[PDB]
Amino acid sequence: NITAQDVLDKIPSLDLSFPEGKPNCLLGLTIVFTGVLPTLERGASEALAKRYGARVTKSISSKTSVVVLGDEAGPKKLEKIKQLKIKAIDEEGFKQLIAGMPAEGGDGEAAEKARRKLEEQHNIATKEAELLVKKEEERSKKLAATRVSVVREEDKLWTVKYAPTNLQQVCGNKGSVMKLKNWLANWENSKKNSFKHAGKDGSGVFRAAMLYGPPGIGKTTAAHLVAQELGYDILEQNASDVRSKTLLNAGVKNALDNMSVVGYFKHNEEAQNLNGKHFVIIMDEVDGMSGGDRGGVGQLAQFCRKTSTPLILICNERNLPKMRPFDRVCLDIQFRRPDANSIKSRLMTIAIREKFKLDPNVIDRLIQTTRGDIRQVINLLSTISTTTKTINHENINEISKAWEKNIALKPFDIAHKMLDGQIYSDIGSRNFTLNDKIALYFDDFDFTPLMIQENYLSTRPSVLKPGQSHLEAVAEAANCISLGDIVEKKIRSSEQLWSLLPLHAVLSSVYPASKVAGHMAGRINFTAWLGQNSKSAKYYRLLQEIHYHTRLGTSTDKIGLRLDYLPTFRKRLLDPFLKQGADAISSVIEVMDDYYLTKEDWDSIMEFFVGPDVTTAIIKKIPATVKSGFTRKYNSMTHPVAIYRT
Amino acid sequence: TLSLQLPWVEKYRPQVLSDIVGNKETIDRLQQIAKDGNMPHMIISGMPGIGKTTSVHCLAHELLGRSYADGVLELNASDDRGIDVVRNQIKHFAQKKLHLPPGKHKIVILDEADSMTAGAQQALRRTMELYSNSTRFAFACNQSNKIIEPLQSRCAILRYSKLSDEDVLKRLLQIIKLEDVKYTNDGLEAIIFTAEGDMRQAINNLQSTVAGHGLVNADNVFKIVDSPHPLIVKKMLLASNLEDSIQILRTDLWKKGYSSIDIVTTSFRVTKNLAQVKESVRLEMIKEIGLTHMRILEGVGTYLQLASMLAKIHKLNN
DNA sequence: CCCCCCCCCCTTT
DNA sequence: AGGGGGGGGGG
DNA sequence: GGCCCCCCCGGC
DNA sequence: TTTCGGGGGGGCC
Ligand SMILES: Nc1ncnc2c1ncn2[C@@H]1O[C@H](COP(=O)(O)OP(=O)(O)OP(O)(O)=S)[C@@H](O)[C@H]1O
Ligand SMILES: Nc1ncnc2c1ncn2[C@@H]1O[C@H](COP(=O)(O)OP(=O)(O)OP(O)(O)=S)[C@@H](O)[C@H]1O
Ligand SMILES: [Mg+2]
Ligand SMILES: [Mg+2]
Repeated sequence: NITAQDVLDKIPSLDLSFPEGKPNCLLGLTIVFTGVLPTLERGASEALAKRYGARVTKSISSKTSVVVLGDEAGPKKLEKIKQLKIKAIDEEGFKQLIAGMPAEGGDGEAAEKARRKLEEQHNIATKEAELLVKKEEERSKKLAATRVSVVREEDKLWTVKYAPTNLQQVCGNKGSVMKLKNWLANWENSKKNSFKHAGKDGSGVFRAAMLYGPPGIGKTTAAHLVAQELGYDILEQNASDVRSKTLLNAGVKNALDNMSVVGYFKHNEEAQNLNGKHFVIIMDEVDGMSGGDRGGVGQLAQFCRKTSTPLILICNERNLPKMRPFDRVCLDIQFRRPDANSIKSRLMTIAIREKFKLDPNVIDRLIQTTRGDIRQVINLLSTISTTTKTINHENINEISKAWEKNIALKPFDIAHKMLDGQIYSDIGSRNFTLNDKIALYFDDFDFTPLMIQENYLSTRPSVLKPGQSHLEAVAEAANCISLGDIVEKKIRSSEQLWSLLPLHAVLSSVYPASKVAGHMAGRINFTAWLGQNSKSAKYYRLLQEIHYHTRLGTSTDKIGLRLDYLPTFRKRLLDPFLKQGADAISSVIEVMDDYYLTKEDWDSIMEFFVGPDVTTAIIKKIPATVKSGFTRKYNSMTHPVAIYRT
Repeated sequence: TLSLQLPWVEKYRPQVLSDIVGNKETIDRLQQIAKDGNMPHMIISGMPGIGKTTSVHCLAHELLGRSYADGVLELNASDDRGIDVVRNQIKHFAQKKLHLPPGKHKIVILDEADSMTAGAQQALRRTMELYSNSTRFAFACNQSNKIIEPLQSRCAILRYSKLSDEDVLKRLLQIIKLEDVKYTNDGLEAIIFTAEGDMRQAINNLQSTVAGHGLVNADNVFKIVDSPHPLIVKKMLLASNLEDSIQILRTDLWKKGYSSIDIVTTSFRVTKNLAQVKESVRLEMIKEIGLTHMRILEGVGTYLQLASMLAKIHKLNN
């Protein structure tokens, strides 16, 4: 009847309140939103697009159908649009488009394929609901039969009622679950080979597993289901148990190489169920091991390499320093946030069983509200369905705003957000306020100033005042950074003036960024001050050692020793080896004896010079025989000691 | 003379969910949950004097009836709530066996859960899951960010809003009707104005009036009550001329007994949230206020320093 | 087997 | 921001 | 039961 | 990283 391309052709094409349409009128058309729309905000425009089933893509691609363009569009957007020759429209164009598809279909293969996918999802949801009701019916029949000769199904949390029963019912992370199943299904072969026959997947060398991912993605569920499907008997320890070295070495340790009495007394009548007699250890919430569990992490790491039964560790965040001991002793399995297309049918099934209407078009939004948390979205559905019987586009905004998950940002994310020119503009400052910026700083107040100081010279600004240059803004930012450093020194003092922390937030992070806010010109780099400070401390300790090894013969301080004495000591200690060969040894030794210097002190002194006097290459170029003879001569004599019992 | 009267804040603390004003949607959800049952794990967040503890207590009471004394375990900041407590007492309570009506469960109330340490919150994780068929958890906090993400994932979020003037007026009028307190419209308006959405403060000021002077009018309220000094600081920092700002600072703050540190902190906070001034101007003002705050902290806290701060602020805002 | 979107996740003591 | 990785679509 | 020690925050 | 002071949680005894 009506093809989408014809309607698009009718609409005007740009060159380089709204009317109500019909259900799924934009279905099958991919729309990318760029720039600022005078009428609708980015969130409002995205909601209006998703109302009609349109798929919103964050990036422009050859498959894109239309791209609404307004004002303030980035150069990359225009470059991609021109390269891929993608049509663009205006606010009036979008208004006409949303009402120019009365047939909500009858278009190219894209719309038909989208409708087929929607029908397949509906059919899958219906089949799941049918199977669930059949299971309920058989359970009721068994209960009646038992009662003829305990927990009500309507009294359970929805997260327990609809918990996955098999590994095919788990949504998302299919690859990770498959990898875990393969690893646990070939554990016997690896054990028979002593965990040395590394397979193609590489999981044959690891006798332990480390599952990590964000909350509410199906990690504990996946581990338990994998253990159960293979017949293993599950032994579990959670954060509610004191997992310290003292009790860990007296508890679960014995089970690492012992059979299960439960398995033997429960699978005595079964056949081929070898795993029933074995153990599978599951350590849940390893990251939750606080001071109450002393030395537990090290003991778990030791067990990982000396365990005779499969061992699976579960944690939320794997990149903490505290989790370093598990660096290369377990097979790491990452569980990423499931996409909104993985749990869709599950949400239809829950809606059908619970007798409330959940429009599919608003499902995606909910996933962003909880940041891909299945437990949280199920809880949200259960709570909202209590009084609201319809979850549609007329109320999704309120629910999403009232259930937003506030996850503290990390150093890199904080730096990226705070060095963005949008938030510092009038409109951006109106939306993202100064209080929000101070809170973003407080999210990590120990690393935000360092990241800002590290990444405030590698951006192209977009907030430059009229007549100002990039260098002047950089200088102003540096001045405020110095002032913030002074304030920090005052905070960490003998007076503990922590009440000045908010002021520091404005002086160290917010103000300089506002002065150089723009677009990052390169990769965000981690602060380099910590490694440099550690190196400086090490070199200062070495300098102090040299100074107190030579104090008796020298008249100076450590600074004077470094700035003035050391070059002459180089001329007296390193130059001779380069001129007279091995014959220098004696002379050099004498000089060292004249100042109570050792070989370690020799290397430390040689490691101080910088610039044109770097001795690393020269020292490497010294003949090996000369150094060997020097060492032999040094170790073949008796030398004095400047300080006894250092 | 040695016998005390129960304050109105405790004498009229709502005992049924129908008497809690404000947050109509959440209260309706709680009422329907009580009518049906199957209470989930929940976290109630908000600001002081809004009815979070009242809501949780009313829900638990109406849910558990006569079994309140056996199915409710209440712990607050005045009780030890360390890792050992979570791992022993709460675990034993969750594992306890108790007979309750069909759709009722034991309730573990953790008031002011924000103060709880990370270890205890982590330990609660699997306990809330293994025994969810018999026990449910209700956290009440002021700052939701203090509760770890795994715990938030397991519960239902209930963020409370500040009571509007209409709801505060309704509850205040009910209290006046019950106590037969003579009042005037301006007095109630002043009480609401000082309340700032805090029902506890509103009731306390209403009792102080009547207890102090009798008939509730703006005159008596302002005689016993002081207009919030943040508004005075805002007026001082928004004056068109330096003379007016100095006059406000002297007459309304310095001569009233407010300390310099309080004044400078309030000025910082007010300048942070002045949406009618540009961000750059606010940042410069904050820099000046921080300089003055550091000077005051060093020990030099004088009227001259605050006057200099105002002069510099007016220099910037020109 | 090979390639192309679409997004996520990690840099980090 | 830049680079690596996982999964659906085309091929 | 009591010292003694180590680790971790600190604004609103 | 980091200059006191307070709190928790574990280890000797
Ligand atoms: N992939 C999933 N598919 C279906 N339901 C899920 C999924 N993930 C989580 N859920 C639901 O949320 C509940 C809890 O899932 P969990 O396995 O505990 O997630 P988790 O990642 O282990 O949570 P943490 O790490 O302890 S915060 C499940 O019983 C399910 O009801
Ligand atoms: N919605 C309300 N309706 C009627 N009275 C209220 C209401 N909210 C608070 N009050 C009154 O103020 C008193 C204290 O209320 P609370 O429930 O203790 O406030 P709260 O939010 O729990 O305090 P925080 O957050 O721990 S500082 C109640 O006894 C009531 O008398
Ligand atoms: Mg888990
Ligand atoms: Mg309270």
